[PDB]
Amino acid sequence: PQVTLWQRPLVTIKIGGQLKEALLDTGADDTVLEEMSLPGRWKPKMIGGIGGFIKVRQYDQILIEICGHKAIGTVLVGPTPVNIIGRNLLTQIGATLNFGGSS
Amino acid sequence: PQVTLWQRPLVTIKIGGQLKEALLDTGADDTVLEEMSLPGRWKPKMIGGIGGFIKVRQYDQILIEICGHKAIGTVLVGPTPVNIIGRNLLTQIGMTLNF
Amino acid sequence: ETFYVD
Repeated sequence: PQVTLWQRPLVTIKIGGQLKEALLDTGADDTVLEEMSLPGRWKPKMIGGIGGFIKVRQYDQILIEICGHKAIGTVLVGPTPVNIIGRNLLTQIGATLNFGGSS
Repeated sequence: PQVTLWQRPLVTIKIGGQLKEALLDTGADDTVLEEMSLPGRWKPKMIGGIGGFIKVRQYDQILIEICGHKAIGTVLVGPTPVNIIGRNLLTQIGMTLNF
Repeated sequence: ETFYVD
C-alpha cells in the first residue's frame, strides 16, 4: 500500500502478543515504544531527540508485525511521547519514500 | 524519485537564499530548521519531541525548494539537532510512504 | 510534535 501524508502515518503493530498504534517515522534511525511489557533481558541506552535525551531499555531481536508484515530487530522502550517505527524496521517491510518526479 | 531507507533520507534545500541539508521526516508534523537567518516577523512557539520541548520562532509563508520542488509554508527555527522537513511541506511535494 | 531520533 501507498500512504499519503496529509495525516500522521499511523499503523497497527503487534509485538510481545500486544496490539498498539505506531507512527511510520522516516526521521528516526531507531524504533522506540512507550513503556510496555516485553519479555527478556535488556541493556540501558540513551537516545536523543528534538527536546534532548531520554533513557530507554534496549531489546534485541524482537519480532514485530507492522501492518501485517513481519520484521525482527531492535526495539527501544522508554518515555517517548509516541510509538515510533524507525528505519531499522522500515527497511525490513520495504518502505520507500517517493516524491514528485518530472523524472 | 523513489527513496529507500537504508540510510537517512537527506535532501538539499534552498531557503532564504541559503543552501542546507535536511531530513525528510514523516514523523514530524512541522518543519524545523536549526537557527538560521530568515527575514521578517515571527511568533514565539514551543514544540515537543523525544527529550522534551524547545522554544522556536514561527515563520509563516516561507518559500523553500526541496530537492528541486517548490513549496510555501510555515517553517520553525530553533535548537533542533537536525534540519527536519515535516508533513506540512512533504504533502506539497507529493511525498508518499509505500510498502 | 516533532519526531526524529538518534
